[PDB]
Amino acid sequence: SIQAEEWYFGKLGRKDAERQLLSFGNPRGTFLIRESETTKGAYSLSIRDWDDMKGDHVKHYKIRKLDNGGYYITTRAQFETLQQLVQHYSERAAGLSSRLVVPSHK
Amino acid sequence: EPQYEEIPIYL
Repeated sequence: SIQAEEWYFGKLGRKDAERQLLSFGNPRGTFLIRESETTKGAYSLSIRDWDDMKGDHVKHYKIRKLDNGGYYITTRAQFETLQQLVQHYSERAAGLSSRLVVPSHK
Repeated sequence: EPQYEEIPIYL
């Protein structure tokens, strides 16, 4: 039961993530997570980034996972779980445009 | 048709 309410929602896709952040949720710099329906069932890291020239928006970072145990959105860095990686990304982005949720859903 | 941004690492 990771944060289940900050940088990870559960088994969501990229369509619900884009309308989940823009449709009442948080400002930019908010990176949530969710299971990617692109592969058998990988993970994901949606992001919120509004702009002063079009409106709000939302990107995504498909998260992968080593069979040996290594959660990594980019092969440059993996971890043991999503709570442990949200722990490391909490202090750093890891390489993506922005790190996990910046503010606090609270 | 990109489905996700993959952090690169080339020169």
